[PDB]
Amino acid sequence: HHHSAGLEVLFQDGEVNDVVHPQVRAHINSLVSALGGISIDDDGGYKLGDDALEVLRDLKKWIRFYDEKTNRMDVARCLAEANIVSTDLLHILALWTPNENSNKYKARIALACFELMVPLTWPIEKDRETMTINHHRHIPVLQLAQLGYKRAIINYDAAPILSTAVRVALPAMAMPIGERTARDQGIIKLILYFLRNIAMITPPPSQISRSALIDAFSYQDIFLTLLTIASNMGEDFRTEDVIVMEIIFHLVKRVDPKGQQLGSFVSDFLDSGFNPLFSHIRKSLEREAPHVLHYHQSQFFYLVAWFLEAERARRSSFNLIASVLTQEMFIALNRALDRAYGDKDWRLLTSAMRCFTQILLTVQEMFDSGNDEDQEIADNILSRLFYEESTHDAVANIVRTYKDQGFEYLDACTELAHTFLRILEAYSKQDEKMAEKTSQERKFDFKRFAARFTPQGVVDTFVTFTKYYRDLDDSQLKRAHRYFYRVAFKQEMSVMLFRLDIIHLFYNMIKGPEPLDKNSPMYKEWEELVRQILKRCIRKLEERPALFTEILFSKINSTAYYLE
Amino acid sequence: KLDDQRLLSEKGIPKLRKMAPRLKFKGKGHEFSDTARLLSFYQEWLDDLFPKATFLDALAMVEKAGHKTTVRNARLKWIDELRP
Repeated sequence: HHHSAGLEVLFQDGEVNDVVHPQVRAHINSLVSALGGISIDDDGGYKLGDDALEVLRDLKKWIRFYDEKTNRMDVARCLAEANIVSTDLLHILALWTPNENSNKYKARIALACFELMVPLTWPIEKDRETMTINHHRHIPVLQLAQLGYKRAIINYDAAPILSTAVRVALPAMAMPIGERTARDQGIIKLILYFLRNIAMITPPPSQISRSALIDAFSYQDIFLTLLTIASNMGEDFRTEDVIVMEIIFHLVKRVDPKGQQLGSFVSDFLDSGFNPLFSHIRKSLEREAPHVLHYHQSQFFYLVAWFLEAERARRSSFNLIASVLTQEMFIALNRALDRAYGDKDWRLLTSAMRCFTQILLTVQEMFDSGNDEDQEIADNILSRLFYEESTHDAVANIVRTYKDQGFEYLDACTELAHTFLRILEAYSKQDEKMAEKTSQERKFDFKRFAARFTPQGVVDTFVTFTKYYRDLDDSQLKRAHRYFYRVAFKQEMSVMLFRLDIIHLFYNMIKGPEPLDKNSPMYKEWEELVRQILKRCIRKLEERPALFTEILFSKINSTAYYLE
Repeated sequence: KLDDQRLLSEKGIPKLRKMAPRLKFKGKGHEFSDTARLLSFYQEWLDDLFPKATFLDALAMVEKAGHKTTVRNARLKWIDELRP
């Protein structure tokens, strides 16, 4: 080729049609221009529109009566392409300075901005009956537009938008709960939902967006605002308990509870707003409140589990988390465990199991705690847990029955099974004839309890967990190590472990395609473990020749005892 | 099942009672080399039973077949040979 190809030119504007209603795009653009614009004069700033208040109210009408009522997403897409939530609305909120909060007109236009920003930054759920061919077309663009909104709100150089949001609700937040009208309670809800919306926004499946969110929250005193609402959850507040919980849930999302950026907030939250907030949410779920939703239940269990781990990183006082260690919580999560399994809800069960694991880890640290009252309460909780067979038979059945439930569920159940055995083992140990009768009787009860983890179902679930050894961390490998170590050190002779598929995995784990890295601290413990299991494997084939044919593992606990 | 009939046919199982002590490939000192000879012995048997099948996928098909009522009655025959 010597000359240029004519097809190199691309495709091109009013003459070409769009996916939205052509008249909607014109109407929405008539409003986005009329609300204002940047001053042509140098250092002039932002010229607010003459009828800016009414056009903002008209844009809110276009969302409620055209998009919502008719099940369309045209005005949503129009505002996304106009990018007002990033180019116009941010400049309008910048005009309402802290000294200018007395301006009634400037405060009303500021509210109208959030009355528009909340539905636009609202999270979208693809799987809905109401969704049409229209919604599914626009959603990919809107989801990306929502990321562009969050980026502009967090990184706005001129004015603090999140701090400005707090100021809108602040006067209606000062007045008592009884004195608050339906309008005044709506402003608190709108502003609290705005903070949740921006914290919710993440790309559909970067870490800088997670870091900048925490940095903007502390600087613009939102963590201080969240603490004041949570600490006064009894008087002056109600219903908002789940909305505040959701904000903190989307903040602790993929965040470590020990040595974090939000280290300043975690200590202040446990000291003031832990018990009043989490006791209210517990009571809200029990009474089956109208404001509470099904997804709020699993989020509650996640936050309890997250803050319990965050508490042990400081452990200033084990009394600051007293509300979640009450017997009322125990009855509630036990009923939640039975209900989630029956309804086949695994996401709720995963959060409940992880919550329960953190509660058991807390009572163990309270047993060795310096506080006299802490050891008294830890022992009375453990006394009930050691004999409550209703909880025992339920936890044992979960690990026994596992089929295509996901790795998050697998990591949660194996966490609970390992800890429940470990914590009760400590209780199993700690005039002479009278004291021994009650102390040595617990050793009989523990061997009965540990026999629930011996069947094939529990074994296979731990085996499938061990398969992910290439991705598992040091603590994750300890669970699998201590379970198999507990099989041989149960006097069970690891008859259950003898299966071709199980023996295959253990071998290539140390010496095969994936060497598990020889430099790892867990490798040396595993190498010693696998060798000990294989030592008994070769010996049992010589002892009984039936093991060659019965390597199928399809056997039960009665046929396994015959082999040992 | 027609695919699980290879176990029902009694061609693979009578070789597991005849070929296993026949090799005598056991060393108490080594764990890895002894289990590698064991894995190579079963991999050979699985290839002769049904070729063009993954090793890990083959083992899982054997245990599922073992749970069957017809197979369970046949497996209980092998354990009786041990009793005096």
